[PDB]
Amino acid sequence: GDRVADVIESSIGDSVSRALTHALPAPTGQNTQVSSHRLDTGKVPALQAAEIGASSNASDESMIETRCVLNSHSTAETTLDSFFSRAGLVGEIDLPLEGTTNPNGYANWDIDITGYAQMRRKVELFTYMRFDAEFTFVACTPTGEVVPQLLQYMFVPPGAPKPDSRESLAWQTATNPSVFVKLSDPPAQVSVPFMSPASAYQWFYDGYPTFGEHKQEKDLEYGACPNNMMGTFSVRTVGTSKSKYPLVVRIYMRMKHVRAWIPRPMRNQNYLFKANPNYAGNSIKPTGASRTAITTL
Amino acid sequence: GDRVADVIESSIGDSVSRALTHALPAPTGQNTQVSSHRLDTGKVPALQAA
Amino acid sequence: SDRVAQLTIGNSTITTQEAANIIVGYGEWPSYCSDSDATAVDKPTRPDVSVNRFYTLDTKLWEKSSKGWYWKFPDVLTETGVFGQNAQFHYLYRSGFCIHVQCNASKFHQGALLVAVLPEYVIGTVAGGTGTEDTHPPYKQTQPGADGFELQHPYVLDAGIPISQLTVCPHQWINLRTNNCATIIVPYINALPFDSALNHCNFGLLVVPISPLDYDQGATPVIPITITLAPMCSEFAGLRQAVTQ
Amino acid sequence: SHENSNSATEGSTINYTTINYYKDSYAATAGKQSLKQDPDKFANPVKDIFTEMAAPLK
Amino acid sequence: SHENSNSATEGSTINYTTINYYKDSYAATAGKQSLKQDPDKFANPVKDIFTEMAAPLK
Amino acid sequence: SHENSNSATEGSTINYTTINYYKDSYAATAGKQSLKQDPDKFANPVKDIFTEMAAPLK
Ligand SMILES: CCO/N=C/c1ccc(OCC[C@@H](C)CCN2CCN(c3ccnc(N)c3)C2=O)cc1
Ligand code: NA
Repeated sequence: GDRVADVIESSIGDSVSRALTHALPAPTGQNTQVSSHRLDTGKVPALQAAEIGASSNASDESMIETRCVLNSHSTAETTLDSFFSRAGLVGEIDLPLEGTTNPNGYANWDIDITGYAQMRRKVELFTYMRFDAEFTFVACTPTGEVVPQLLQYMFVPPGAPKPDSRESLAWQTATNPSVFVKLSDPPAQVSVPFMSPASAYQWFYDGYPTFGEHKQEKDLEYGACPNNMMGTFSVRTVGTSKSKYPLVVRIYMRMKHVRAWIPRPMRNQNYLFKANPNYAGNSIKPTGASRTAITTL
Repeated sequence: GDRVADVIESSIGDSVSRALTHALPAPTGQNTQVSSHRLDTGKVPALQAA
Repeated sequence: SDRVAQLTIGNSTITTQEAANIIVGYGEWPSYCSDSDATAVDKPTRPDVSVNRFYTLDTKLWEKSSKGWYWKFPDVLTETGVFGQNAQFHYLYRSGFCIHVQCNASKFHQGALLVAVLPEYVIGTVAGGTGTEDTHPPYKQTQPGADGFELQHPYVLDAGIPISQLTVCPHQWINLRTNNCATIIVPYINALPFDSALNHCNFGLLVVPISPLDYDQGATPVIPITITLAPMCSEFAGLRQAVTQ
Repeated sequence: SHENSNSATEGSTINYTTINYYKDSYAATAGKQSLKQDPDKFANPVKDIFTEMAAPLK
Repeated sequence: SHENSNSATEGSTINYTTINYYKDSYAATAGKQSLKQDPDKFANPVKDIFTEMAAPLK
Repeated sequence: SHENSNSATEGSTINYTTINYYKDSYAATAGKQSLKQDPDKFANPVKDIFTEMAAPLK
């Protein structure tokens, strides 16, 4: 029971986050209303105080004399799904015959889509994103030729044994999901759910994954969030003897059922590494084009 | 006939010149009313902005 | 009547006679974690007044050549007062913040600071200049504590992103001819209901001059910028011994 | 279809119109999203809202 | 089908009978068009219409 | 579908929601199973059940 007044009247424990704004339906661009000449004192729409942190509330109607315009231009193509649900390249896996990389007929790719700038720059517009995804695998030789070869793709979640060879016992794939397909077949394609332990994936994590002294040698772990590490994608040619052909597997991703939070400035310096935002300090370039004078086009 | 909104709602053609003032009968000089001491804040008749 | 303001929380009161309203980040107020968003089962502790109060942590000097600074939250407070102690004794922490950046001058000085809050402010390095070296920022740069840290390349916010777009984040400007402070209220921002006040910095506070400070010889040249901040709705769970990192 | 509710948007403030042939809803199409918008959350997150006609600082 | 209205003929004076399996209507078949005609627009755009029996210039 | 009842789970204490295109039900999909559980069968198969608060041996 409670009796002292400050306890009865406190707000400690209020889980209802009060919201100063609410969404409205806006299937089309706003219309324009007729406006006429205004010659007033006291009324001043053109004057703002940008210091406040809000954007101007001035509209066409109050700055010039406007006609009526019934605007039926749609706002549909700028939704998150419209913008992101377009498959882009996010991974490439080589399975050469003669080589330095994966000459043993198998390969393990850590699921990380930050190795390609087009896709990466789009997702990094937001801090947190939650989505399902459709993955498509396009395979052929390095000339784009289609050969009669059978492949096996297997998803190895964190903790499952990563194959260490084309004949690894792990390919028995009794619980991991595997896909068997020919290069002659169309590109394999599957749906992937939102698998993070968190409520959303996050493209930026300003922190460390563990406790302790964060000395020089461990600084590569700054920004590492296991909540974003979904596992390994393993591929092999299905056989006990080496394949007769050199292969390449391109990985495409199409997000769907997207939600995103906290917009942020968009990358304006070339990307260097997957794991961080490092930029080349001797080549800091302006965000865009320049000119000779401010008084000349 | 008219149909576009800006035409229907325009004031083009208003021949009634709006007047901010009107005349009053004033056959004699104005009278003077009794007044007393006023010691107020906010009220300032003596100050103008020519 | 929007230029004047009083902020009272805990045993602390702030006044200002040249304010520019108040910004409530992403349009929502701080709140305690609900029973359905929560996952941890221990009953939390909500110290209230002893930790949700204003702490004045640091003062920087604004000079005609200053490049700008940043601080990390909740890092700036992990070693201060009762808030710091709870942050150290507990694994889980969550709270919001009321940030009040102060900077006053005279009607003859000029300059404008951009005060902004950027969630998950990951810092990058110049990569050995040539960009061929995968160097990483040291702990003192990612979590600078109360003293903050000075930006090396403000134009790209030391992270390869344009400061020109920083206004997409909750902000206010301190433009000397107009106001002498910025006030921003920030709710808890994360993909989890609670997290470590030690290993994770939810957002960074950036104070960057965009229009350089200027004044004529003879005017007071020492123009401080002071940082005061208050935790709001602080909650802690997962009790054990105190740990500093 | 009596399927599982395993989509990334189950319990969203925007309803979708999708197609699916599997028992797991995340396998469904992207469909159409709801056209609601809230610019103010970013363009005008002020505590005390100020009118257009008025002087923002009075 | 509750799809988008993105066909080149959305809001036409001739209704079509089409088939489609996608959320975008322009993906639909050509179908059948309405058999309305208006030759006069080209063959007889005169202000003051003249009868057949009469002498066109009187 | 009026098929044969030849599934391994015909007459189970858990009902399934499956798809099938053949006259034999075992050809059907795995579908969804019922989410009933009975831990006690293994974790607490005691004759005379003892409360939490009490002392298990009195
Ligand atoms: C036969 C079986 O076929 N299986 C296919 C298959 C396909 C995909 C798959 O998992 C896809 C995971 C992606 C949807 C999200 C990847 N994400 C999340 C955020 N993240 C980040 C965040 C921060 N920094 C970095 N560097 C990266 C990142 O890279 C699992 C299995
Ligand atoms: Na953490």
